[PDB]
Amino acid sequence: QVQLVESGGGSLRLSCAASGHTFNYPIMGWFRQAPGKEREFVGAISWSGGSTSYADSVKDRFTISRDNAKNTVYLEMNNLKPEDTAVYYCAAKGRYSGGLYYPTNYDYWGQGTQVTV
Amino acid sequence: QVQLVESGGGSLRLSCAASGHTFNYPIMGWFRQAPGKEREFVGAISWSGGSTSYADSVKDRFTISRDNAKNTVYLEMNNLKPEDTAVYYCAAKGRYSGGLYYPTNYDYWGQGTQVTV
Amino acid sequence: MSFVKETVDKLLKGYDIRLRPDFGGPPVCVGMNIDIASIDMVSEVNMDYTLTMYFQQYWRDKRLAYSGIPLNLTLDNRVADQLWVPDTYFLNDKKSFVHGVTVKNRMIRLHPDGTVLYGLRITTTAACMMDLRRYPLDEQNCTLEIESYGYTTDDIEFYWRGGDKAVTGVERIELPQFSIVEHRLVSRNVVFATGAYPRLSLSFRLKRNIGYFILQTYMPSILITILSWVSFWINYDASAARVALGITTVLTMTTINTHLRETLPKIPYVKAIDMYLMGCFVFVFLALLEYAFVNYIFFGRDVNAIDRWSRIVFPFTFSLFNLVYWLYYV
Amino acid sequence: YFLNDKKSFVHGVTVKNRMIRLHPDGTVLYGLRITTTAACMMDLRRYPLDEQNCTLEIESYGYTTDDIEFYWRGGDKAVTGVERIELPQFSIVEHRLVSRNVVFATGAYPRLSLSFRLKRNIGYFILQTYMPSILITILSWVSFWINYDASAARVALGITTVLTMTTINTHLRETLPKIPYVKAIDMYLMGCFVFVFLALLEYAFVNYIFFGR
Amino acid sequence: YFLNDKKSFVHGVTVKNRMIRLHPDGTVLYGLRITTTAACMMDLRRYPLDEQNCTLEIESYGYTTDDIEFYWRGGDKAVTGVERIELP
Amino acid sequence: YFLNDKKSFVHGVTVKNRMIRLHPDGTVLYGLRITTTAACMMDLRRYPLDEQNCTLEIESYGYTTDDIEFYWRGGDKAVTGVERIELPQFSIVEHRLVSRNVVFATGAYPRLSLSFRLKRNIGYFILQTYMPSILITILSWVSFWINYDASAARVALGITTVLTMTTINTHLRETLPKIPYVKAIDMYLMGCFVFVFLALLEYAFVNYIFFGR
Amino acid sequence: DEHSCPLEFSSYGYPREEIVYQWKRSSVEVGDTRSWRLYQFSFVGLRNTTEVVKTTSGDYVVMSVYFDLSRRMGYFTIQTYIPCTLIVVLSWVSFWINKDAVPARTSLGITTVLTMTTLSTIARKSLPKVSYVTAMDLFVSVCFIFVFSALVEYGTLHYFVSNRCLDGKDCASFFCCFEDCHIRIAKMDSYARIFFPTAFCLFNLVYWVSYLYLG
Amino acid sequence: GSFTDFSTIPSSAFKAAAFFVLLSMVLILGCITCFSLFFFCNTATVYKICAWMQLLAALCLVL
Ligand SMILES: *[C@@H]1O[C@H](CO)[C@@H](O[C@@H]2O[C@H](CO)[C@@H](O[C@@H]3O[C@H](CO[C@H]4O[C@H](CO[C@H]5O[C@H](CO)[C@@H](O)[C@H](O)[C@@H]5O)[C@@H](O)[C@H](O[C@H]5O[C@H](CO)[C@@H](O)[C@H](O)[C@@H]5O)[C@@H]4O)[C@@H](O)[C@H](O[C@H]4O[C@H](CO)[C@@H](O)[C@H](O)[C@@H]4O)[C@@H]3O)[C@H](O)[C@H]2NC(C)=O)[C@H](O)[C@H]1NC(C)=O
Ligand SMILES: *[C@@H]1O[C@H](CO)[C@@H](O[C@@H]2O[C@H](CO)[C@@H](O[C@@H]3O[C@H](CO[C@H]4O[C@H](CO)[C@@H](O)[C@H](O)[C@@H]4O)[C@@H](O)[C@H](O[C@H]4O[C@H](CO)[C@@H](O)[C@H](O)[C@@H]4O)[C@@H]3O)[C@H](O)[C@H]2NC(C)=O)[C@H](O)[C@H]1NC(C)=O
Ligand SMILES: CCCCCCCC/C=C/CCCCCCCC(=O)O[C@H](COC(=O)CCCCCCCCCCCCCCC)COP(=O)(O)OC[C@@H](O)CO
Ligand SMILES: CCCCCCCC/C=C\CCCCCCCC(=O)O[C@H](COC(=O)CCCCCCCCCCCCCCC)COP(=O)(O)OC[C@@H](O)CO
Ligand SMILES: *[C@@H]1O[C@H](CO)[C@@H](O[C@@H]2O[C@H](CO)[C@@H](O[C@@H]3O[C@H](CO)[C@@H](O)[C@H](O)[C@@H]3O)[C@H](O)[C@H]2NC(C)=O)[C@H](O)[C@H]1NC(C)=O
Ligand SMILES: CCCCCCCCCCCC(=O)OC[C@H](COP(=O)([O-])O)OC(=O)CCCCCCCCCCC
Ligand SMILES: CC(C)CCC[C@@H](C)[C@H]1CC[C@H]2[C@@H]3CC=C4C[C@@H](O)CC[C@]4(C)[C@H]3CC[C@]12C
Ligand SMILES: CC(C)CCC[C@@H](C)[C@H]1CC[C@H]2[C@@H]3CC=C4C[C@@H](O)CC[C@]4(C)[C@H]3CC[C@]12C
Ligand SMILES: CCCCCCCCCCCCCCCC(=O)O
Ligand SMILES: CCCCCCCCCCCCCCCC(=O)O
Ligand SMILES: CCCCCCCCCCCCCCCC
Ligand SMILES: CCCCCCCCCCCCCCCC
Ligand SMILES: CCCCCCCCCCCCCCCC
Ligand SMILES: *[C@@H]1O[C@H](CO)[C@@H](O)[C@H](O)[C@H]1NC(C)=O
Ligand SMILES: CCCCCCCCCC
Ligand SMILES: CCCCCCCCCC
Ligand SMILES: CCCCCCCCCC
Ligand SMILES: CCCCCC
Ligand SMILES: CCCCCC
Ligand SMILES: CCCCCC
Repeated sequence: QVQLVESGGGSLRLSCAASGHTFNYPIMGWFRQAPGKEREFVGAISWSGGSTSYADSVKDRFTISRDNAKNTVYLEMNNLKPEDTAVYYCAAKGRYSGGLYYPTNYDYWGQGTQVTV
Repeated sequence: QVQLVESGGGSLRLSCAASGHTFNYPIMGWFRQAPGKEREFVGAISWSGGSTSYADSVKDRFTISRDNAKNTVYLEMNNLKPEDTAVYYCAAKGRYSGGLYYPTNYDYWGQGTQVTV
Repeated sequence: MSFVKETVDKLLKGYDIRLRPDFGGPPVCVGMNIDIASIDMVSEVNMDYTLTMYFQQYWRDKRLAYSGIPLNLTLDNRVADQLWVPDTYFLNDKKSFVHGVTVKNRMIRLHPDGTVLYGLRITTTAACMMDLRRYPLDEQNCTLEIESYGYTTDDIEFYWRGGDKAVTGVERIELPQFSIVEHRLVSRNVVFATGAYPRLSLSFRLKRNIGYFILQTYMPSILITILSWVSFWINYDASAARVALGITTVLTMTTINTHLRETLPKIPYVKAIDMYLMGCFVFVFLALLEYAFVNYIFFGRDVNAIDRWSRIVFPFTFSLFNLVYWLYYV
Repeated sequence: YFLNDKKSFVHGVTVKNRMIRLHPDGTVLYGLRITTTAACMMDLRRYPLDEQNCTLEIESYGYTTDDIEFYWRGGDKAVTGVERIELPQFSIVEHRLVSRNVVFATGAYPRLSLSFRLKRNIGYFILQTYMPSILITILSWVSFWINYDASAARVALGITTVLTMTTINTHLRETLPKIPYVKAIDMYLMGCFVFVFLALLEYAFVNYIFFGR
Repeated sequence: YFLNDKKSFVHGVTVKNRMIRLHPDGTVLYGLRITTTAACMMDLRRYPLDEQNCTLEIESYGYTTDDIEFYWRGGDKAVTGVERIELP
Repeated sequence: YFLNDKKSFVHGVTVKNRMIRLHPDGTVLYGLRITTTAACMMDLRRYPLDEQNCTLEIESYGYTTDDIEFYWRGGDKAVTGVERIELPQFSIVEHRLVSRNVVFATGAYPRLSLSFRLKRNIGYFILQTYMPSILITILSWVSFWINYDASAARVALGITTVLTMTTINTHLRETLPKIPYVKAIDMYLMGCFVFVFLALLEYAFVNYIFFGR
Repeated sequence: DEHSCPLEFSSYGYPREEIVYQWKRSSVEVGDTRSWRLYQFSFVGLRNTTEVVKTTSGDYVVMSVYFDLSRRMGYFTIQTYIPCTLIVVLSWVSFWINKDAVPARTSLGITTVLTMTTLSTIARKSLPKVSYVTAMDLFVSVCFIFVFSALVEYGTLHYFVSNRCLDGKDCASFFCCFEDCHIRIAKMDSYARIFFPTAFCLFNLVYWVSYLYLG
Repeated sequence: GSFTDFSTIPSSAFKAAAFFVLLSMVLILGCITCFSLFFFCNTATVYKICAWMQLLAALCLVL
């Protein structure tokens, strides 16, 4: 298993720290859930740190980095809009789970932080 | 990307110097465009030297060579005839681009040097 | 059930398989979509990479159009052979196949509007020529080239379905010695004597991991050279000690170089690691020659000036060599 | 089909290793003999003290969960022979069976997963890498007790210990899978190499101070 | 057939890399994409300072010159793409 | 069928290399281009000074001599291309054709056999494997001409000769290590090793007897 | 080692209630063993067996033929066992070499260690890469420990020479030798000269007897 | 099961018992080697050396 903990929450940097069998769940994805709306896929990052994938809405605004030396994923935000107010979640995905944009494929979730702007 | 610059416009030596990602664009070809006439292939040189190809019109008269000391390709134009007057260009061609004799297959073109004699 | 059967048989009937859709009309338009599964071992010896993917071709055929039967049919193995499909092929592949177990990993789905979707599961070994001149500090560019074999641009056009989202699954790749920095999708019309053929290129940029080489190549050579410098501080009359030290450092350098080129890929031309190793070898050889000069001049034929000069010049020269090497190759 | 397979086939001697069986109620049993090469990504950072998790993923190719569903017949007893398996480098500590519904744009597809956890056994590593490395590192310390005036003996001892450590490191990589990234065995070898290097360098200080000046 | 080949095949993904083209006249054009492993005896007595001559021999398997006659189409311009050949 | 065949094929590019030619008198000729990996026993006891005799055995599978009779067409001219063979390490000394009937209690089956005798070229082995061992042994003999009190020199010479002999023997992996059998090269290397060992033991005796007591 | 390699076959789909196999007569026939390609092992005969293996699909009649093979030991003997013992003897040579020849004895010991290290790699050149220890590996490890002990013995000798109740009494005097304790370290060479060969002979005897007879 | 292959030994208790019996073997063979040392060293010292070593071997075997 893996235990994920999100922290943080206009230069905002969220941090999702993972502990446990992190190798078995390499891909890590950030989601956001505004009030009323369902979870939406914000971004995804691989194991080696390359080949990041962002959503169409926030492709250039946000940037996701990684450093396996401490098992933490950083989600930076440069310019924030008032539709971005939401609860930001972090999740882990298996190596043969499936697509990135669907929260069901992700196994272990985090409690999720809150951001308002 | 790659940038090509011509210089050196009896025996006339024309040196085309390439700067940039030369490996991704191994083959270099020479083209001539006389005023009012279409661009025409004359010769081509591969990456590792040798394997020179020439057009029928300039066979046994022009001999292309490369030393790659400073990534330079030398046309070494000899037996100059009055019909051999045109704007000479050097162009780069990828590993998988197609035939040598077609300008469309060449990615990057140099500024071009004028010879009138 | 029987209604679907007889309708599919009727769809087969009157169908010419040697003729593409709209033979005299405008060219067919085929959208490609790749879902990468993994990039297996990448060989410097063979200059190729093995890639597994789900390859999908999407096009429209008015001949295979039916009204009624709202569900989209799915031909599997037998009647699928009785439909026209594009003659797409990978230009630079060296060996490839469609997976067979348990059944042929192929799928054909026809929508009621005449649209055809053709999916395959393909493993393919593709040629990737590498510039191993800055090895192991090199950055490589591999490509997969997709092209029609017999039809020119006037008969078939290719494109990336979904634009830049056509290729997916890049993040799934977990090569051990390489990291994918970027990937690109390109569409061109390569011109042959026959005419302009379509072409698609899926390019990856790979950056090698360097800590392995820092651990097992650069550090031992530096330590051996530093050990070789100990002769200058050892007393000059300790002939057996200094000679044994120098010659054994030379032996260790040769051992390192030989076993290193044995364990590494063949790569039968010059690299950067070879220049670094040869520089270290020349340094230890020069140290032994320096002791030879000392022994001949003094004690043969208040520390001596030759060793006093060696102690300051050898580390300084080695530092300049490292500076030049790292600046040139980084 | 197996989603993570790299190459597989059905055995075909003497005939195709396949079986069809019918039952009066309508049940069909379909058996095949399959040899498959599956992909197993490995975290070899802690090599040879590592523990791998190699999986086999079984999935339907065309159909979705609206058409076909999968289950392990017999539950946890759906896979056998694992206790009988023997390997030269690994021990199968545990095996697990999972059933999921992977979601895609087209729809939700069924999936079965058979996972094995493999623990590597280290007897030969302890015998050839860790033991002689420790013994040679200990042998490098004999120069400390050897007399300070005797220079040839101490220098030869130290430099030959360095040479032996280099030989051990090189020949190890003539046996170990190339595995080209850092590993615990590599860190241990580098530490021992640094220790013998410092042991040799110690006599340099001793000789310079108490003979040179 | 190639008289010096040791192993040859025609690439077969996605379809078999063949081609036939017919013209209004009786001519037929027939193309194949082929990978072969051809024997090339080497005189390595001067290795590594050696120069090797490798060959590919194309011949009919059962027809004599009375029935079939080969020729390079275009003469010296028949074989194209030699510049693409690069080896380390 | 070829009795000693492990894996063979008929070439298939651009078309199958198979020809059938009929004659007006009803006669038929069938030709095939086949690449066979036939198996032949080897006596690697005298390696690298051995002389192999490999064979290809052609036999009928179902029919006996009462139904089919194999023979060589043209007597000794049936097989051609022995001059065309060019092996790098081997050299052909002779070829033979033998036709006979393997006699069984149930019946008799025809058989043909084409055999080649392949001597091995020994210049390469004499240059690489043998000469360095002889030179190292001659170098080990140098200790007897050095002054008897040159303990460091003589001991270093002897033990380094032993180390060089061991190094040669271990990285001689090119000469048939993967399959283990006692050949002739192994005996020669063992003899050289014993000689250098005795050379070092000689100085042991010298030192103890004449320097001490 | 000796092995019993099997070759077992059965009907894939038909259980015992549908197909039953039987050996025709006298098990199986073998040609002349000299023509066989077995170089590392020697043939020690064969045997046949038949059983009813139980599987989920049903009960199946499994026939089997076991071939007995015994490894040949000559190549591994000359390759490892003789050189290792000779190197151990060359390690023992240091004791007879004079103690004052410090560079000579130090170089001899450390180079014997290096030679043992070099010889230690050829052992697993003909076996699958396994995790456990074989008899030859154990022998090589013991020889390595022997040469290491010899070099340590010389180091200790060189250091110590270069520097400079009822029925018994006292309880400790009776159970220890703390009286007097030195002198014996000088004669350490004389002790080792006969100690090391005896230890190595004992190890060889126990090892060979256990691996040949009790196993 | 074999001592060289600890993967096949059923339990750590079995491993420890085998290790202790092996230590007893090594110590008693140490005595049978010091039977050589009876040549040079004094008899009382060699006898006491084996007395202690056999006691240690016995303790290892009991454990
Ligand atoms: C080797 O490494 C691999 C690396 O992946 C590792 O794999 C994981 O192994 C664990 C087990 O150790 C797997 O976890 C189990 O997954 C079960 C299936 O989960 C999916 O389906 C759930 C719904 O039920 C399914 O099955 C029923 C019939 O049983 C069927 O009717 C359903 O339709 C359906 O198919 C689903 O809930 C679950 O999660 C999704 O949905 C939930 C909804 O709440 C959501 O919270 C999740 O975020 C997610 O979107 C998933 O889709 C699961 O049933 C099982 O549950 C256990 O715990 C629960 C309580 O938590 C109990 O109720 C239940 O009885 C079980 O005890 C468990 O979670 C995991 O899926 C593997 N991961 C992958 C990617 O395969 C191996 O274990 C390693 N092994 C070794 C030997 O080293
Ligand atoms: C590599 O090694 C193999 C294995 O040894 C050799 O193979 C043998 O080759 C020899 C000849 O070189 C063969 O011997 C020949 O058999 C011929 C046919 O025998 C017929 O007659 C017998 C008896 O009546 C019948 O049972 C059989 O069915 C045949 O009808 C003989 O004619 C040959 O003649 C010599 O001996 C006879 C006496 O038997 C004399 O009368 C003749 O005048 C003549 O002197 C010969 O005996 C042998 O059979 C082959 N064995 C196998 C297993 O193939 C290869 O030759 C060798 N190759 C090289 C290059 O060294
Ligand atoms: C199958 C049944 C087993 C049968 C085998 C039985 C083995 C039989 C030998 C026992 C030796 C120990 C006996 C007790 C020794 C008691 C002592 C003794 O006997 O006298 C001394 C040694 O004598 C001696 O020759 C004894 C010398 C030691 C001989 C032993 C050599 C090593 C034995 C290697 C193991 C082999 C056997 C087991 C193999 C499995 C000499 O006094 P000496 O004042 O002059 O000195 C000068 C002094 O003052 C020191 O300066
Ligand atoms: C006078 C002459 C003196 C000469 C020197 C005398 C000393 C002789 C040399 C070495 C003794 C080695 C003892 C090693 C004891 C450890 C034995 C052991 O098996 O530990 C394993 C690892 O432990 C674990 O999980 C975790 C713990 C890891 C610790 C492993 C110990 C390595 C250190 C090695 C010590 C070197 C010597 C040091 C002497 C100074 C656990 O079992 P496992 O099922 O995985 O195995 C299956 C696999 O072996 C298949 O065969
Ligand atoms: C046969 O299969 C095709 C797909 O291969 C079906 O058509 C496709 O259906 C999907 C799902 O409805 C369409 O995708 C999206 O649907 C959502 C619905 O909310 C919409 O918001 C999106 O904009 C998007 O349209 C897809 O566009 C559609 N088109 C294609 C490619 O065929 C088809 O309905 C199936 N036929 C039957 C009745 O089985
Ligand atoms: C051990 C490595 C291999 C050695 C090979 C054999 C070489 C000779 C060893 C002799 C050991 C011995 O008897 O030491 C006595 C000396 C006495 O020194 P001093 O106090 O008379 O100046 O003691 C000293 O000089 C001080 C003690 C030094 C040893 C400390 C070891 C500690 C190891 C455990 C980790 C802390
Ligand atoms: C001359 C004397 C001192 C030699 C002593 C050698 C002893 C200590 C050696 C010889 C055989 C060795 C054992 C051989 C095999 C194994 C199995 C391995 O998985 C763990 C180590 C272990 C258990 C070894 C421990 C050390 C050992 C017992
Ligand atoms: C000379 C003195 C000091 C020490 C001698 C100890 C020797 C005899 C010991 C050390 C390690 C031992 C071996 C350890 C493991 C095994 C495996 C077992 O299945 C059979 C016995 C066998 C093969 C032992 C035989 C005896 C052995 C070789
Ligand atoms: C694997 C570790 C081996 C350790 C080797 C130790 C060798 C030196 C033993 C010295 C014993 C005699 C002197 C002891 C002096 C003392 O401890 O007081
Ligand atoms: C392989 C054999 C190795 C050598 C075995 C030697 C055993 C005998 C021990 C002799 C110790 C006494 C030597 C000195 C005798 C003397 O005073 O001359
Ligand atoms: C092939 C016959 C059986 C195996 C024989 C192996 C003999 C190995 C002998 C090695 C020497 C051991 C005793 C050394 C005593 C000093
Ligand atoms: C089938 C033969 C196998 C080889 C058996 C060993 C033969 C003898 C090898 C040489 C032994 C030399 C021992 C060192 C002292 C003379
Ligand atoms: C299997 C290797 C055997 C090596 C034997 C080497 C010769 C030993 C000769 C005996 C030396 C001691 C004689 C004097 C004892 C007092
Ligand atoms: C082998 O099988 C045969 C036939 O079933 C039987 O007669 C014989 O006893 C079996 N055992 C041996 C050793 O042949
Ligand atoms: C090059 C490593 C040698 C270091 C010797 C330093 C001597 C310092 C004397 C004060
Ligand atoms: C090959 C052994 C060493 C040769 C010694 C030469 C002696 C010369 C005597 C005049
Ligand atoms: C290794 C054996 C060395 C023996 C030295 C000489 C023994 C005494 C000779 C009388
Ligand atoms: C090839 C590098 C030589 C450096 C000399 C100091
Ligand atoms: C890269 C470090 C070099 C140090 C040379 C003294
Ligand atoms: C690998 C680090 C070793 C440090 C020893 C002091």
